[PDB]
Parts: sequence; structure tokens; C-alpha cells
Amino acid sequence: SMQEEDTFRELRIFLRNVTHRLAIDKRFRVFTKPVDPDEVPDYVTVIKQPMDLSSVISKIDLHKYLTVKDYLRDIDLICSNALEYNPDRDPGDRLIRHRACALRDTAYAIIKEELDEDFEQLCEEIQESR
Ligand SMILES: CC(=O)c1csc(NC(=O)C2C[NH2+]C2)n1
Repeated sequence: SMQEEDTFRELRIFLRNVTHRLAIDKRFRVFTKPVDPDEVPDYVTVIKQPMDLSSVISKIDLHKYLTVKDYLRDIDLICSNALEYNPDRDPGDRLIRHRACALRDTAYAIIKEELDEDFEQLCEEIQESR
């Protein structure tokens, strides 16, 4: 219905706004673009499902997210990929892991404060009806 299309459009506006606020944070720069195969050749072979904030924006615009739950699965993937690729005790790895957890924590905190629970429930019920 038109009301349901309006609901998903509001969802996309909300998700673009959250994603933009993450992408402009200097801490999260490393998560804003896919990994360069030239600088890091073994990334594509180690990380089977790469994810980054530019790809998240692309997926929003392709209508790939029908709920905030599905969006947070990709935020979680950005973070979990970073922890898996940088597991060592060296400061370079520890810095990226700290930033990855901060990205995840920040996304969840924005959503906890700004996502209306009844709006998410409506999205989920439309999704389940398709
Ligand atoms: C996106 C992501 O997780 C990523 C990009 S580079 C990297 N890790 C390194 O470059 C290692 C050298 N210090 C750690 N991780």
C-alpha cells in the first residue's frame, strides 16, 4: 500500500541519517570504504562478507533494509569483521578493535534514543506479511 511505502521511505531517511553521522566521525574512517585489494590482498580471501558504511548507504538506496533489525545486522558485520581481521595484541590491531566496538556501540545508542519502538514493530509486521 501507499501507507506502507511511506513507512519504508521514512525508514530509509532515518537509516541514511544514522549512517551519515557514523561516517563523518573521524574514529570510523577505516570503516567508510571497502578495503583496497592493493594495500590488503588477503582481505577478500579472509573476510567472506565484507561490509562498510558506503556499502550500507548503497543498500539503503536499493531498498535492501525493511527493518532497523536488518540494518543493525550489517553494522554488527562491520564490527565482527574488524575483530576477526585484527585479533593481535599489537597496538594497531587493538586500536581498530576499539574503534569497531565504538562504531557498534554508537549505532546502537543512536537507535535506542531515536528509533520509535512502534515504528520498528510496524516495519517488522509489514516485512513479515511479504
Ligand atoms: C576494515 C578493517 O578491519 C581493516 C582495514 S585495515 C585493518 N587492519 C590492519 O591494517 C592491521 C595493521 N594494523 C592492523 N583492518
